[PDB]
Amino acid sequence: TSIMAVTFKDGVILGADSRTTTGAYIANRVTDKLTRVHDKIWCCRSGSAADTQAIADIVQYHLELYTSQYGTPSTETAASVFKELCYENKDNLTAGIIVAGYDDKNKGEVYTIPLGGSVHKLPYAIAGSGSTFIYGYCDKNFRENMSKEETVDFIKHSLSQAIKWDGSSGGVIRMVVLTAAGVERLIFYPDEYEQL
Amino acid sequence: GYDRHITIFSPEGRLYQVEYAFKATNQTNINSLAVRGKDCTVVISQKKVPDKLLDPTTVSYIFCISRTIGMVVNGPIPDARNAALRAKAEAAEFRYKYGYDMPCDVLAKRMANLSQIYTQRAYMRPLGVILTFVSVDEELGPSIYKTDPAGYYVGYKATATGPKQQEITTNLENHFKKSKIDHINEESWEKVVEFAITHMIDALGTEFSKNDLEVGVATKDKFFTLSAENIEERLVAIAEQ
Amino acid sequence: QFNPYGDNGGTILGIAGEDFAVLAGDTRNITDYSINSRYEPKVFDCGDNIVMSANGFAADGDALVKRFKNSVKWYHFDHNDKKLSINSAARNIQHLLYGKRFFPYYVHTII
Amino acid sequence: TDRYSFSLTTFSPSGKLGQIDYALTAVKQGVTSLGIKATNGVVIATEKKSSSPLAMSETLSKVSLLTPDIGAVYSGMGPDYRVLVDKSRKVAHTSYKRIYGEYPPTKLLVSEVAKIMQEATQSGGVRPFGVSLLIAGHDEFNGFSLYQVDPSGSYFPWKATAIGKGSVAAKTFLEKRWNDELELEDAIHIALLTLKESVEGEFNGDTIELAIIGDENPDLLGYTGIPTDKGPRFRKLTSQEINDRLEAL
Amino acid sequence: TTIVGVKFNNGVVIAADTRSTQGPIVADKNCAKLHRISPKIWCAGAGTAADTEAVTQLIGSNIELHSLYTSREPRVVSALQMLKQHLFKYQGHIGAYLIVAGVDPTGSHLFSIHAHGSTDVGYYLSLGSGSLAAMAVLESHWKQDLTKEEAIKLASDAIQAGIWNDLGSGSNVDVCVMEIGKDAEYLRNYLTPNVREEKQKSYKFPRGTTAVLKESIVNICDIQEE
Amino acid sequence: GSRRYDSRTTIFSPEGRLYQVEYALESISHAGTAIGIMASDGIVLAAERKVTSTLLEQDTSTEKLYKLNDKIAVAVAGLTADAEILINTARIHAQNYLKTYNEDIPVEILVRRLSDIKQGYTQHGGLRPFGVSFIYAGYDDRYGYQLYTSNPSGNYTGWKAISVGANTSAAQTLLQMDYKDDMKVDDAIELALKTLSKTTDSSALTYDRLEFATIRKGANDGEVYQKIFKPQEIKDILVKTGIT
Amino acid sequence: SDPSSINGGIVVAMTGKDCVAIACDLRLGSQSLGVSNKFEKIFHYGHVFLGITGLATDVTTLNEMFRYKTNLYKLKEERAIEPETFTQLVSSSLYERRFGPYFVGPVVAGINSKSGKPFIAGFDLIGCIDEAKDFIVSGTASDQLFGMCESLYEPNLEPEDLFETISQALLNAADRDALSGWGAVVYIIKKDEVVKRYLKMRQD
Amino acid sequence: IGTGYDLSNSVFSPDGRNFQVEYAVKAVENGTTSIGIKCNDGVVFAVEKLITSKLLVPQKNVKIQVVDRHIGCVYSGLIPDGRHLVNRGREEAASFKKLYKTPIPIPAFADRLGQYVQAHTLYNSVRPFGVSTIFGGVDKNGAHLYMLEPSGSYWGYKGAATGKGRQSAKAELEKLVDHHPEGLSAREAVKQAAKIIYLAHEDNKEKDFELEISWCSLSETNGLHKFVKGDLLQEAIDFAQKEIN
Amino acid sequence: NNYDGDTVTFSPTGRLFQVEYALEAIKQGSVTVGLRSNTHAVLVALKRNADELSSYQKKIIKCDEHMGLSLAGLAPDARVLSNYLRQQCNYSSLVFNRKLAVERAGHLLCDKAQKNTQSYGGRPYGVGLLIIGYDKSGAHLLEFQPSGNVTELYGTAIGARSQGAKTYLERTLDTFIKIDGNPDELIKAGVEAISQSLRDESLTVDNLSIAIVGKDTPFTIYDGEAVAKYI
Repeated sequence: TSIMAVTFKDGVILGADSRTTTGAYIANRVTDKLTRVHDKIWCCRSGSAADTQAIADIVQYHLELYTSQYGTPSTETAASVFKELCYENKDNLTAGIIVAGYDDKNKGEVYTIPLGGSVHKLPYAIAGSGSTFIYGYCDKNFRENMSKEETVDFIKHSLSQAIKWDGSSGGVIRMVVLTAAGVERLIFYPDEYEQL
Repeated sequence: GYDRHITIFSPEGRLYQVEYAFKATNQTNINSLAVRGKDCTVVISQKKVPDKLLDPTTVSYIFCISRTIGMVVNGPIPDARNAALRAKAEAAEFRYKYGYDMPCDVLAKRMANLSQIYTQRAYMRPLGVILTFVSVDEELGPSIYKTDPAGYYVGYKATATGPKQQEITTNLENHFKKSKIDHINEESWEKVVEFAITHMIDALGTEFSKNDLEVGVATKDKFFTLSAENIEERLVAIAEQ
Repeated sequence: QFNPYGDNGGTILGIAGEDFAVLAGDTRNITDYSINSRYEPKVFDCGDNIVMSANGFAADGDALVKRFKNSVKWYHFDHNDKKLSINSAARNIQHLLYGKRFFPYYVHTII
Repeated sequence: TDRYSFSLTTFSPSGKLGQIDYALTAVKQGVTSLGIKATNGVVIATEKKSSSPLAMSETLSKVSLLTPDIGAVYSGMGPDYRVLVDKSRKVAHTSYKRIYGEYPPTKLLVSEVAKIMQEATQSGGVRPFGVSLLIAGHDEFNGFSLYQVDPSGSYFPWKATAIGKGSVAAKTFLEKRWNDELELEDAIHIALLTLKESVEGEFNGDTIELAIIGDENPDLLGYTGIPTDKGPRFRKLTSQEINDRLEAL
Repeated sequence: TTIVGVKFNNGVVIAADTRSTQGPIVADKNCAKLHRISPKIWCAGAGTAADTEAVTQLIGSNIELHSLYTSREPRVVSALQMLKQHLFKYQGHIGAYLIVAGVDPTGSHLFSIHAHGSTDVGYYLSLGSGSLAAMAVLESHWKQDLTKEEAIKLASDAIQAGIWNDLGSGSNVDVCVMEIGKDAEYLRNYLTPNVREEKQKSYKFPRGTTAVLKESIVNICDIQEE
Repeated sequence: GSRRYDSRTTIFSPEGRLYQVEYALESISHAGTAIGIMASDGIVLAAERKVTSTLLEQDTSTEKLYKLNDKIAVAVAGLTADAEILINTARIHAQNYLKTYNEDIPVEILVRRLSDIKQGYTQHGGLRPFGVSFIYAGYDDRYGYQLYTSNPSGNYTGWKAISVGANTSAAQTLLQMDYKDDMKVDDAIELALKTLSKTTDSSALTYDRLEFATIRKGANDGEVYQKIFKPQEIKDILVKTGIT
Repeated sequence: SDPSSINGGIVVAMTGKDCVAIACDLRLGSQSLGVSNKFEKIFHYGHVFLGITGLATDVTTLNEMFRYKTNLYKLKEERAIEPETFTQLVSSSLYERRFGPYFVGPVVAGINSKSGKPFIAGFDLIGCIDEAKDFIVSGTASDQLFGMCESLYEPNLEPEDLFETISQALLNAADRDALSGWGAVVYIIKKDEVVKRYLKMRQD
Repeated sequence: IGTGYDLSNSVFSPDGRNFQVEYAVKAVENGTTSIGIKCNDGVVFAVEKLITSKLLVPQKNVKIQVVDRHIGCVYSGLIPDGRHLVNRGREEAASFKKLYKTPIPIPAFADRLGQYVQAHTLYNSVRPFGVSTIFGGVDKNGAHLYMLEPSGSYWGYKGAATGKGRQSAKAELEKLVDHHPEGLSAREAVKQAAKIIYLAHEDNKEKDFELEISWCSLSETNGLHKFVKGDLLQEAIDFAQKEIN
Repeated sequence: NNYDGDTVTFSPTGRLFQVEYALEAIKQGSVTVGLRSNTHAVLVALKRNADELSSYQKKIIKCDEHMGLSLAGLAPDARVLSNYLRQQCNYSSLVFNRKLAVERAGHLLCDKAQKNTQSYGGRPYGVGLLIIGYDKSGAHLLEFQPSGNVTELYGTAIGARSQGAKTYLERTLDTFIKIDGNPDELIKAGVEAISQSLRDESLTVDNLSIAIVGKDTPFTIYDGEAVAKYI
């Protein structure tokens, strides 16, 4: 399973596969790993499936209230919420979340949280378990500050490699684009990158 | 001996204490008028700024609860922040455990119970505030539910509050008696706000400025308050009336 | 996993004199084949003419020594600046040890 | 916080608890409500009233469903009715339905609601409930059955009864119109008619709420295909239906 | 245990087997396996037999509460989010794997929920031991936009794949078809395969064959008074 | 403050006497008669209802006879609401004793237990007492039939024939006068209706104000059967004793 | 070993037309040693019959548990509990102790007084209601019982055809099982009349 | 009718007023005067601190305590009780900073303390507060300033005062926004914070005082709450002496 | 009326009367005078016995090896606070390796007194302590009110007839601060000070109790023959 997020000039573009294997039998193959936790701050889930979803519901409860009392959260804020649930039940709740989002004041930001629960800011992130095959590809051909067209190909091309080398990554490539223009979903079916 | 000082029944079967809560929802002296459009719901309130030093932006009586449900408060501002706070906390809590956004119907019932529970324990003071909840439901259409210090609520075509509210209620009454329909007809929400301001200019016997108004509108799936610049624009459209 | 006790070595030798006492110990401080420090005491003064050394595993050594120097302080405070005997110091130390008997202390303590 | 842990329901010197009597006072201020138990149904009727005509009474429930066989109707305080309907629903499911797999008999649910009344005379810091309920219902073992729960905390089974501000007039009219055999169509014809000598405002189907616990419906059950289950015997009548039958008085 | 839940254009159809097992031995040739949270929220359950029946009965309880406290229809999500939350606390010590299906005012739905609190959404899901087999048939015949008369056949042949090839599955095939703003129809015992032959003889016995040591009559009645 | 508003229901008066206890017995005289007569073959329990009406169902009202367990029933005098709480506590307390010792609870034990709960509230917690008084009709193998009255204070004393509730004085003296120890249940029935005829607060002793129940040794197989009579059997026996 | 095979025990139950019958063995062992040939595993609350298999002590605990619950049912609602209503209470009591449960396997057998239908039901450890209108078998010779019972049984039997079938079914598994047998009691439950018939059978 | 309505505070008198809470306002009047000028840049607090005797130590005692690292809280009324309201928000802010990892907004803080002071008016087991606080600071939403009545009511402000000299302070701030219609920097506003305290020491001209001035400004201290001290302060004092002569 | 037996109720004159009554607990206690400089602080206390056979009541309580409190109120109430100061002194040493600051120790003290004046059934502590101590900021003398208000002073007094001591110190204020490195004189200026609070009570070797704290002296209490060179 491969999850990623990349920062670019107009904001941040998120990227996921859709295969969730358990064992040898693929339970679901159209999984939507890209979750809205506010309305301009979306996340990416990887790892132990029930334990990531449980946390996400609680983070959603935290941010819906945060909005209603104190004002709109930031990428920073949301990631922090996430960390402190993984950190304080860090023996039994096993979660890798990439919190990506578009602020109207600081633009796109990416945070990566691995399984211990430590935040780290990054200009693109990769976490998962199918992202150990594309580590060297993602760093060499990535550029900070790419225009829009470029970004969408960068994340496609990586996931295409992830699909190829990792059999726990597959199906549709889902991308959610977070920008000031708004919130736009793109979907790329297999022939469209298996062509390359 | 004592029964006007706690929350036990009097010989007459009445709760004098509960009766004082309805005479303590008028100390603000602010009038509000809330009407249901076709697809929109509008609430207009007075807003006063007593001094120079105070900033009007912060002075408010329209508090945003859900993201679709606002609440317009008459009566004292401590009991208003506490009532806002609980109502807001519940709204979040409902989303968490049933996975959709709260029906207004249910928050009106929910707060009715908590209101009641404060008249049902002796220590706990009940909250002297009339809350008017404005929404546009996705199953139940445009609605207004008004709670009051007893822990009663009922739905409304339209409603008014404040001390001078007798005058206002009658104006409202005439419009729907004459028409014979339960809601204002017009699809553009801009004009339901317009209708509303006129009915308040006639009822209270006054014209207004942008600072004397604070206007909240719930459309579908969102609640906002209009800025004071935008409110001047609503006031020009009454010369076109 | 976790392992909750180590050892930090060193040695003590308490010799009760006939009208004096001597309490010696090496100050070598180690962990595994590493020498942590050349010099770092394992004999602490507690005052009121009682010396104390807990040698063994360092982390307990520091805490049980520490909890003794408060039991000295509180004794002076509430029994009103009576002398604290070696004999009364001992009995007291036994409860400090025994208080934890299920996650126990790890030091041999000589006063 | 709390710092009350002593009752405020206390005996008077000549006997009788002062508080349970006062609470019963607040009930006879309220609306007039009646229930008539027939051989094939129970009909209940109450009158709906609002702050103002701009208040709707179609979004207010003065008749509630507790279980699909046992309904409620009140005279007394609106607020007290609200909480006491919800706590009954919660105890109907939690203290019998889970365990015994079916919904409680009418008697058995009545018995349970009577202990809630009791703990608001007893226990510190509380005052009694200020409603008298009729709880009409149907169970398989008592047939159709009518009870009247009061703030005292005692219940009495009835054949037909009235509570509210018109209670004394109502029961004198009900004495002469209860018959041994009453059909469900006849029962509705007495209950609207009694309530009509206790109305002085508007008389329309939008101001008179009527609900039957007649005989069963396999059309409000929501499914078909299990013949064990037979739907709601409770069936609240909309304003229009009640209105046809007002023109047929 | 083969349980399909197939979404279609105007609704959802969910069908299951009638076999309940206890170890390798077939407890019951016919038993219900489709249970009813709410009259518009059906569910079938796979995994551990007691914990299917009780967890349905229990979130069943709280939704019925909740639907009447809100004076509105009980939504598919309402059920889903309580199930989910409840199962996570015991950290996957309660063995249930339910296909949850239903219609509500805000459309047709179909969910699956694992014993911890993963939830997935397709337009066709299956859980059980039959899951594998069921799923194969669906992916060949299935398309987007199926009619009712289409849907039911797809549901039936799907469970029959389950019966032939899975051994935890057998006997009759139950269906429940739900369409939006029409009554939910329970067609228990829709399609019966494996109808039991006539036994070769009767194994009835004349009177007196077995030996009694003693007899008595023992009382089930209350004490009477003459 | 909260100290202000405290009633103080658990204090001694200057006389040495508990206000709430004296008042509890006072208010039980408003509530209907209850009579118990102990024969030497059973116990007759007969009680006159505190309210009657012409619209009221009089055929499933229970406000006087209630079964605590299989072989122990009460007659009730006080408010019924109060009695209902203690009645489910007694039913539990009995049913527990059977559970652990596999023998049905003695009458002595079950009656001292009820008195102790009642005593408790006047003793501690600042809570009103329950204004209830029970006459217990009950059987055990240990002394056969036992008749007992407990009061809201929480003390029990045995009786041969006793009355609590409305016109207490009138019923008790009359009972002493007609008492013999040679009565059997036929006779015991007759005297219990006859004493109620003298205390009656209405026109005549009518079926629709009576609850009536017995515990009989004439019942089959040498074992007590508790018979709570229907109003159609009360109406039959009311002709038998010749009152009507 | 097994917590439900350390004293053995079996219960068989069958329906007929207008009648049910239930039956248990009378063996209480402690492992290999036989202690008693006269311990019941059937009990009766009212006209319902609840046969309980599995670990020795939990048969007895559970009997006094339902003894408690049946008393409170009867007292409040003023009738003897029906078979169908009771089955739901047998399920819930097991499930309350979901973890570390009662290591039993009861059998509910009755004839409803409100409809006149034979009605039977079963339970495992955790308790899943097992509907039938055939027969339900439970215990440590249950693998044998499931085969044996099905083979003789013809759908619907007369009240005294039913005594010959359920008696043979019980005998033949019980003398091919080591922890079952050793004297047995068979009940025939008609509308209003229950006869308890002990059986002559192999003690060795 | 009846007797009372002042023995408890979860009574309501019939008029629609409270008691005790209505009486608690007189308690805040016994305090000293304390001002806040909300500047464009930040806020500038100042407080009259009485010097009774020369027995006390000058510039060693404070009514300006920091809450968080960027919020002055400065109070009048009954001083231990006012310090308990400051104590409470140090706890509150530290939890928020743990939970959400950002400096606690001023508008968030304003809600939080408000709920607590309201909270004591809803039981009879605790006493209503008999202090008013004037608090504000600089967070990232701009400079903000608040006054919180013991009633549990707070509002926006751009100038506040409380205590004995609240009549002269309220009026002299009216003059201060009407001198300057486009506003003034915090560096100048130190000098007015001194002037109107000295004018509100004519209500306390039986006493002598030491002046404490403090600021939180975006660009004079980088948004951080500090004390004004040294050479800048002695200049504020000189301006104020000339102004009252 | 009932505003005076309830610690939770105001008071139409804007007070609470209980804290006020509690402030009168200090007036009926005995007299003590504190004076401090930049290197040494001193407490000079007048102990007061009941009758001829009774002992004299200790009025300087050792709080630490560099901190001392002295009561002037009621003795039983002072025993709750003395522990509290000790507890927060050992916690500060234990956790943060810090000999607990004197000024911060006042601020803890406030909030313990406040929380019982807010609460019903509670009371303000009737004792009022003068608290000396030597930290890195030098010597300090705190006066603790029953109010929970703490103030920092060059020298003050509380007790009975306290006003006369405040006068002796208001005059002699500018003498003793410029005394530094001479504890002998600092002790001598307080003996004269507490002598103005007498009324033929005199000072003997059983009446006088002095305790000092230094930059070169720990906490010490002098009594018996050790205050007999300072009569």
